[PDB]
Amino acid sequence: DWRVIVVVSPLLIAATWAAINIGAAAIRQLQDVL
Amino acid sequence: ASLWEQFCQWVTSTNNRIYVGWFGTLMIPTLLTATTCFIIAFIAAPPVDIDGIREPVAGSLLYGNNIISGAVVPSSNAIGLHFYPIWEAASLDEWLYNGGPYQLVVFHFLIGIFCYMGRQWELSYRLGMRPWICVAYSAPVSAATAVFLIYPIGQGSFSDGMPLGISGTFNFMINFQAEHNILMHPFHMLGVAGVFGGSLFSAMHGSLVTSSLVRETTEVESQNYGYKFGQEEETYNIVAAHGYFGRLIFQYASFNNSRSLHFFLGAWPVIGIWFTAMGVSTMAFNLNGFNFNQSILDSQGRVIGTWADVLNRANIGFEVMHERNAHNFPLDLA
Amino acid sequence: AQRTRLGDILRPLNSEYGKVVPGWGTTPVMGVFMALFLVFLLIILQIYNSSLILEGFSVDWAG
Amino acid sequence: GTTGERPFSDIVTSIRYWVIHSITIPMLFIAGWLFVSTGLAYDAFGTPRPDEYFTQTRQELPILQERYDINQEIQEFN
Amino acid sequence: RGWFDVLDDWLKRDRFVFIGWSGLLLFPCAFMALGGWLTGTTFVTSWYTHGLASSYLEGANFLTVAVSSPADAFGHSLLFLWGPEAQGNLTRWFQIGGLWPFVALHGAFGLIGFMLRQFEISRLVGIRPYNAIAFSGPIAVFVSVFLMYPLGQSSWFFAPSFGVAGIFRFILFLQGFHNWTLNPFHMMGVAGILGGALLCAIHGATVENTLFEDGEDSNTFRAFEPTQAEETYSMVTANRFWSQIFGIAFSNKRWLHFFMLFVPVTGLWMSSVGIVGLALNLRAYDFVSQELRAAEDPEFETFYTKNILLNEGMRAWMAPQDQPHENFIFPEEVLPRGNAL
Amino acid sequence: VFALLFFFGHIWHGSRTLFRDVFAGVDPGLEEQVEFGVFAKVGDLSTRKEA
Amino acid sequence: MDRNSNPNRQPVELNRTSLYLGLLLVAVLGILFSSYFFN
Amino acid sequence: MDRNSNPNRQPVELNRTSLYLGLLLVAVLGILFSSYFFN
Amino acid sequence: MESVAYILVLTMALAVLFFAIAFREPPRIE
Amino acid sequence: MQVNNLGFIASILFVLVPTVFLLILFIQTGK
Amino acid sequence: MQVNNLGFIASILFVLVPTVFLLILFIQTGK
Amino acid sequence: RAWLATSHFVLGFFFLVGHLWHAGRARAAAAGFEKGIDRETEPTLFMPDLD
Amino acid sequence: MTPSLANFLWSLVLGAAIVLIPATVGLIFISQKDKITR
Amino acid sequence: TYPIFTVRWLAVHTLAVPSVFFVGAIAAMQFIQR
Amino acid sequence: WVFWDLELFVDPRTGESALDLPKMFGIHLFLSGLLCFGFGAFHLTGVWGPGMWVSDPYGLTGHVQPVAPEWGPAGFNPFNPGGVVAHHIAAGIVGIIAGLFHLTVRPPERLYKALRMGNIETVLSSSIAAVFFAAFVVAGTMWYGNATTPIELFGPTRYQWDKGYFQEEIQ
Amino acid sequence: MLTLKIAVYIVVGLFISLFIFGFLSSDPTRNPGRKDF
Ligand code: CLA
Ligand SMILES: CC(C)=CCC/C(C)=C/CC/C(C)=C/CC/C(C)=C/CC/C(C)=C/CC/C(C)=C/CC/C(C)=C/CC/C(C)=C/CC/C(C)=C/CC1=CC(=O)C(C)=C(C)C1=O
Ligand SMILES: CCCCCCCCCCCCCCCC(=O)OC[C@H](CO[C@@H]1O[C@H](CS(=O)(=O)O)[C@@H](O)[C@H](O)[C@H]1O)OC(=O)CCCCCCCCCCCCCCC
Ligand SMILES: CCCCCCCCCCCCCCCC(=O)OC[C@H](CO[C@@H]1O[C@H](CS(=O)(=O)O)[C@@H](O)[C@H](O)[C@H]1O)OC(=O)CCCCCCCCCCCCCCC
Ligand SMILES: CCCCCCCCCCCCCCCC(=O)OC[C@H](COP(=O)(O)OC[C@@H](O)CO)OC(=O)CCCCCCCCCCCCCCC
Ligand SMILES: CCCCCCCCCCCCCCCC(=O)OC[C@H](COP(=O)(O)OC[C@@H](O)CO)OC(=O)CCCCCCCCCCCCCCC
Ligand SMILES: CCCCCCCCCCCCCCCC(=O)OC[C@H](COP(=O)(O)OC[C@@H](O)CO)OC(=O)CCCCCCCCCCCCCCC
Ligand SMILES: CC1=C(/C=C/C(C)=C/C=C/C(C)=C/C=C/C=C(C)/C=C/C=C(C)/C=C/C2=C(C)CCCC2(C)C)C(C)(C)CCC1
Ligand SMILES: CCCCCCCCCCCCO[C@@H]1O[C@H](CO)[C@@H](O[C@H]2O[C@H](CO)[C@@H](O)[C@H](O)[C@H]2O)[C@H](O)[C@H]1O
Ligand SMILES: CCCCCCCCCCCCO[C@@H]1O[C@H](CO)[C@@H](O[C@H]2O[C@H](CO)[C@@H](O)[C@H](O)[C@H]2O)[C@H](O)[C@H]1O
Ligand code: OEX
Ligand SMILES: [Cl-]
Ligand SMILES: [Cl-]
Ligand SMILES: [Fe+2]
Repeated sequence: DWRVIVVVSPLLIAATWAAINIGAAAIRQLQDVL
Repeated sequence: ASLWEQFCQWVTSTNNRIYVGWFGTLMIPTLLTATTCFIIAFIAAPPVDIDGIREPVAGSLLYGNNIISGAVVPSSNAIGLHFYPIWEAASLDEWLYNGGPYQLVVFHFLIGIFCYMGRQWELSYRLGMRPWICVAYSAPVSAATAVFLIYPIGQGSFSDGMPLGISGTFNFMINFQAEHNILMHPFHMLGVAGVFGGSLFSAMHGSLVTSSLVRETTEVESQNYGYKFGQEEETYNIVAAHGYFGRLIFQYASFNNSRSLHFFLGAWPVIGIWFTAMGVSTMAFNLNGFNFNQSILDSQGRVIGTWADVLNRANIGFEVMHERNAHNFPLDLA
Repeated sequence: AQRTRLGDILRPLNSEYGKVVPGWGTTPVMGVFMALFLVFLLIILQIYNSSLILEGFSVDWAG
Repeated sequence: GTTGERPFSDIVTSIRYWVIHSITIPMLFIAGWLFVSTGLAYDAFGTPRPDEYFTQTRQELPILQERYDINQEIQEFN
Repeated sequence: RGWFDVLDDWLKRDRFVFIGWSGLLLFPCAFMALGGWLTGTTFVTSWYTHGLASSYLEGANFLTVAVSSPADAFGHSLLFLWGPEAQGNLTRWFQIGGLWPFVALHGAFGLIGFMLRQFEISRLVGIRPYNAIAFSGPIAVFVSVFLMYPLGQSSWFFAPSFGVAGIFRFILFLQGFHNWTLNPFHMMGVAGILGGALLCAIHGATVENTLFEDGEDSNTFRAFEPTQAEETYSMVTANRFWSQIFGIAFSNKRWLHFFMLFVPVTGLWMSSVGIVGLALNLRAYDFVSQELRAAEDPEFETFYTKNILLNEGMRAWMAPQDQPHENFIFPEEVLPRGNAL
Repeated sequence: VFALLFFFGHIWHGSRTLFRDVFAGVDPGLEEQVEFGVFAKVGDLSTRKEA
Repeated sequence: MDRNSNPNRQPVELNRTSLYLGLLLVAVLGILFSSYFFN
Repeated sequence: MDRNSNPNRQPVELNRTSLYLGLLLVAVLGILFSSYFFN
Repeated sequence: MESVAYILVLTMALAVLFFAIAFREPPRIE
Repeated sequence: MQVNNLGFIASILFVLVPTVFLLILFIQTGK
Repeated sequence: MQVNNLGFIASILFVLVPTVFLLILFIQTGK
Repeated sequence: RAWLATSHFVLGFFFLVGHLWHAGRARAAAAGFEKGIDRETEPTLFMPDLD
Repeated sequence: MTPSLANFLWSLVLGAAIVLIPATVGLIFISQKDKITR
Repeated sequence: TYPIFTVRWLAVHTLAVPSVFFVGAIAAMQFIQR
Repeated sequence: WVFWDLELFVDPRTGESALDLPKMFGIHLFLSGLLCFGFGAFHLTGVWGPGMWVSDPYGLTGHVQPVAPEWGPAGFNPFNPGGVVAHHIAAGIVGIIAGLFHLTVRPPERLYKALRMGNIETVLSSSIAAVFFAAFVVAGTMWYGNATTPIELFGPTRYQWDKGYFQEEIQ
Repeated sequence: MLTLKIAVYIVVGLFISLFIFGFLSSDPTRNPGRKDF
């Protein structure tokens, strides 16, 4: 439903913003642990 | 060296088996008077016209009561807040019929327990202790004062005081719920937090100390014999207790300071009982618990019931049946 | 220790104290049987609780 | 005393934490707000809206009475 | 290095939140219980089971929200999501009170997990498992009150609802229908809980007021080292104080701390026994001697008989709304009531 | 009622069985083992992080 | 067959404080349950 | 004034044979007088 | 006569209190 | 039978009181 | 009062039996 | 009347508690043991046993 | 094969597949990748 | 050089994320008119 | 009590008393299985025994009678006495087989150490567990009604009153 | 009743006076600590 898209969208923005701002450090922690 | 000085030294003596003190010179006669009159009344007192409508209530064992049902009945509603000693009655039987033993016992009890608090301070002073055990004892004192003095004063009658008995106590609580919704009063909620948490923390501290005792005994003897009265050394490892508890929850939710822990243990139930005492003391002036009756309405305006509405139905059931012959007018104003 | 005839006859049944199989032994098969027993308990519970309705019979005094 | 993880005081006083949480916490807050204000929650949990407790055909409580067939009772209750 | 040992290594690591083997059952179960309660109190109605609004969404507040018990019609059905009632429909499962058995059963398994966590951490750290034993009181209460009481009754409907005012309703219901205050088992429980509070307050206060002067500051809290070998307060001074104030005093600290566990725990166990009695309507409702006498002697009144009357009033005035499925139609004229009021 | 009480018996006797070595109390040590962060594994003296 | 002395016998003890606690417990339990026994 | 230990305290003894004799006496006295107590 | 039972159990409780206070095990520093 | 309603308490106590006296004395012998 | 005719024997024994147990144990301590 | 009476009863009670707190502390501090018991001169160690 | 029996068997299957199996696979994988070094 | 993602991070998010979601939802409800 | 020191109770290699608790359990489980099978197959079936109390759903014709085992899914209806007979035959057989295994195969080292198999208190702990499980089960089947709790012997149940069971049948 | 009233008044007055004159008689000095004040 449009309502589900509207409700899920800020969640997607939050996740993608955090992933943009942490991901290289996240990738480095991933490589450091294989 | 004077005789008054000798008496003062004896009264304030720390070598008496039971400390007397100046507060004790009042505590002992008042509490003894209250105990004697209470035991005699609980066993043998004739029925008391509590509600002042000439409907005496049997409170004593010899009049048909058991231990659970027996009580010293509060003084008649006709007395209200009037002072009713023995010498204001035309006969001891009139004194008994109108609930004089209740006034005598409660007044002497109240004086005695305030003196007990003062006596706790006094002995701490004579022993060179810190002085605040009496502050913790002021919580039950406040609660007892609330039910025996403040609530009657606010309601206008010693007949509304808590009866001196088990079933009498339940009657008091039920009537109190019916007229004040004490369950929905936040101060009672803090009292319940105080007592549930006091028991929780008592169990937690006891269990953590008992779990962390230093090995001192063999398996054939009580571990309590691993402690010697007066020993220098600690009998349990607080570090082990903190390691366990800070792994049970998280490191920062656990005390490593016994002084901070024992403060918390003292403060939590004491504060909770202060709140509940003040709650009973303020519903004495009819500032009752939360009212959420018909708070939720649908769009048309019809009432959607909540659990508070069902509680209100229970309260109305209690209210319409209480003191079934004492009300002549539609509103229970006190 | 006093010897009796019955004790001597029953001696070899109390003669393997503390003997074990190195390692994990029959633990996996044991876990399988335990899981099956849990499933069986769930089945009979749910039949009794009327959350699992089978054909042929009714959980009722009638049958 | 330290189990290996970064201390919370070091985390919440840092620029990168707040750069992320200045968006994440508000986005969650608005996601919940929208869950309610679009009427999605009513549909999801079946909670009556303020004008659906009572219908034209029913002025009393819709207390469930069937043992099993509750889709039907709740439909007839509307 | 076998896989089991490697797993037991990772699960028992020293981290901010210890997990352990118990955590595999404590954490998902506790999270299901807590999330189910928050979810139900925020969004879910009791309209179809109780005829009540029970969530924030319908306008209830923290005091009046609840995960309400399921409708009476389901009996003791476990109301699984896939069960024959909801049949996998999540919305219907919410509307029939399916969250109540969800919260209760995940909470029961979460409590089992917490006790297993107590045992596991006790064993790892090397202490005696008395904290785990103490916690048996709370589990006895949870099992007796939330499982065995409704199991003995007609349905989960009469189990307490997970809410402030739901619990208050359950309390008043047990008063009016069971005369639960008259029950000796409850009385022993009251004695245990009040005595536990008393012991907590008096130990805390005594320890704080018999502290040794171990520092120069007025702030006495800084005068304790966790590793110090010496007692931080005088047990001899405390003993003399209480011996001269109260007549008796603790002289063994080990017995004192055991007593602090024993009292509240024993009280919870005893109250649970009484609740188990109430599951079957085995109530200490009446004193037959006093009922027979008041029946024969209309001048005879006690506080007990008065409480009996109060209970009859509560029952008659609360039954129709509290048990809406029974269709109790009690016309105004049959409702018991005193004069005027 | 008996079943309920026998639940306590189970926990009591299971605890006594599993904690037999500490029934009379804890070791005179335990000043280093129960500390936080000192070891990788809670209770394992062979996992000291040395850091 | 002979009757040998068992070495597993241990003395039992109840100190005076335990006596007082137990007596008070029995007393208060009687106080509590007497009314229900008489009914 | 001090509380001094009294030196006149003596142990009391009841051997097992005396226990059996006394128990049989109490038992048979009960057997005898029970019928008269019930009347 | 149930009154006799009640008074007797109450008296036992009070007498136990008296003996526990007047004749307690004296705490000693060892 | 319409027996003395006090016969049972009397018989029980008549036997149990001296019995406990004897048991107390016997069990403490050797202290 | 029409009490339970077994209440008196029950209350007496409920108190006296554990009482004698305790007394026996206390008096023999130190043998 | 309810507001004023309830408020001032509560304040009166908590100020009685404050009186006890400061009066006991003032007494102990004047006497010199408000910070705790001195280990060397603990008074109970020089007092005879109660029994 | 009643619908209630079908749903029970599915509950077994999906409990195993949605909770136990993904959980033990994740736990084994993480315990192996993050081994304690003695 | 602390790790970013740990067990503690997940323990914090599993609770914090739905909590802020629910707080926003309950905030929205404060404005629902009957 | 008097002849406490039998050589059966001492470990032949050492000098101290010792019970092989795993083998003990194997013997006792095998005996329990034999007894369970016999009770189910002879007593309840009436092959050699009186049978068991069976009644009409309304408790009017209660009588002891041989009961044939119900081997279908209907054997798990708690109101079917044939289910009780089948259980005792089948659980007796399974206990026989399990006792045979427990008489032949030693416990794994992992389990011997983890459950403290050398300590008899472990057996008390687990036996108390099994016993309270059984006590909960018997309390429940007594309260809710069972083929093994007929109403002519223990009285009707509260649920028969709640549902007006007999009132419906009388009408 | 007058005799009883006078008796009670005498007893209470004596106890209250004993309290007051006791706490007036240098009570701060009656402690194990500093007693100069
Ligand atoms: C340790 C964690 C744990 C535990 C003990 C429970 C326990 C329970 N849950 Mg919960 N649950 C959990 C985690 C847990 N849950 C999680 C994390 C979620 C979120 C996804 C849920 C979501 C959830 C819902 C939505 C519901 C429950 C319900 C229940 C109850 C019924 C369970 C049942 O009958 O399933 C039986 C199933 C099993 C025991 C698993 C299978 C066991 C066998 C051995 C597996 C067989 C092998 C299999 C067939 C092979 C196929 C694999 C596949 C690849 C094909 C029970 C109290 C119900 C409830 O509360 O009712 C009110 C319910 O409706 N659970
Ligand atoms: C005619 C007459 C007499 C009329 C009376 C009629 C009447 C009303 C009768 C009722 C009387 C009655 C007793 C009824 C109650 C019955 C009842 C409910 C019984 C419950 C029994 C029971 C099995 C309960 C289960 C839970 C339980 C075990 C409770 C016990 C509660 C309890 C005793 C707690 C402790 C209370 C207490 C006063 C403790 C003080 C301890 C103490 C001396 C602390 C001081 C102290 C602290 C320190 O920190 C340090 C360091 C030291 C050194 C130290 O010392
Ligand atoms: C309702 C009743 C039921 C009871 C239930 C509760 C139990 C309470 C009983 C507690 C009393 C026992 C104390 C024992 C006294 C002792 O050992 O020494 C007694 C000593 C001195 O006796 C001795 O006197 C001797 C005299 S002479 O010099 O030898 O001649 C001398 O050696 C020295 O002074 C001293 O050793 O006395 C003191 O210690 C000073 C005063 C003690 C009395 C205080 C009051 C007692 C109770 C009143 C408080 C209110 C109570 C309210 C209701 C209960
Ligand atoms: C929601 C949370 C999720 C919960 C689950 C989380 C993970 C926990 C895993 C479960 C614990 C397993 C039990 C103990 C281990 C064990 O048996 O030994 C592990 C053994 C021995 O290790 C082997 O041991 C061998 C030697 S020997 O066995 O000692 O001889 C050695 O050679 C080899 O290298 C070594 O691998 O290894 C195996 O045989 C692998 C299979 C293990 C079988 C599991 C038992 C139960 C399975 C059936 C249950 C059904 C599933 C449904 C559940 C309801
Ligand atoms: C106001 C002036 C003083 C008057 C006080 C009068 C009585 C107050 C003291 C009561 C003595 C209790 C003795 C218990 C037995 C006794 O001697 O205990 C003394 C005991 C001593 O402890 P120890 O540490 O010395 O013992 C350690 C080990 O040896 C234990 O085995 O202390 C406790 O255990 C405290 C906890 C129990 C506290 C019980 C309080 C209950 C109060 C009474 C209940 C009311 C009943 C009345 C019904 C009508
Ligand atoms: C055969 C049919 C019936 C059998 C009859 C025998 C019954 C057995 C009864 C045993 C009595 C148990 C009591 C002994 C008590 C006793 O021995 O003292 C306390 C005792 C001291 O333990 P220790 O480890 O120090 O052991 C020292 C030894 O001397 C004890 O043997 O510990 C316990 O037993 C703890 C559990 C009971 C604790 C009870 C304390 C509560 C007291 C509160 C008083 C009530 C006031 C309430 C007010 C509301
Ligand atoms: C407070 C209100 C009530 C108080 C309750 C306490 C009541 C006191 C009761 C005391 C019990 C006395 C018995 C002890 C008996 C006893 O101790 O054993 C015999 C005892 C042995 O005396 P010794 O000088 O050898 O003392 C050794 C010590 O171990 C004794 O303390 O001598 C006597 O006491 C002689 C007088 C009684 C002899 C009685 C023998 C008759 C037995 C025949 C059996 C009857 C069969 C008849 C068939 C027809
Ligand atoms: C049920 C269910 C489920 C689950 C889910 C979940 C798990 C959920 C979760 C949820 C959650 C988990 C949520 C949360 C929330 C929370 C909240 C709602 C919060 C609140 C808060 C507050 C309001 C507070 C306040 C305060 C205070 C009081 C104090 C301080 C200050 C402050 C302000 C902070 C599933 C899917 C499986 C299935 C179906 C059913
Ligand atoms: C550790 C224990 C934790 C276990 C609990 C965890 C969650 C378990 C959820 C189980 C959900 C079962 O829910 C059930 O699923 C099956 C299949 O999806 C559905 O089944 C339906 O669709 C499938 C599609 O193939 C059909 O084959 C089936 O006949 C039909 O009824 C049910 O309508 C639904 O009610
Ligand atoms: C030692 C410390 C101090 C102690 C000194 C106190 C001694 C007691 C003096 C006052 C006690 C008697 O005080 C006297 O009591 C009688 C009660 O019969 C009162 O009498 C009052 O009531 C009576 C009857 O109830 C009426 O007849 C009378 O008209 C009225 O005045 C007097 O008004 C009062 O003056
Ligand atoms: O006195 Mn006792 O309870 Ca106080 O409110 Mn009004 O008054 Mn009567 O009525 Mn409700
Ligand atoms: Cl009333
Ligand atoms: Cl009026
Ligand atoms: Fe402490």
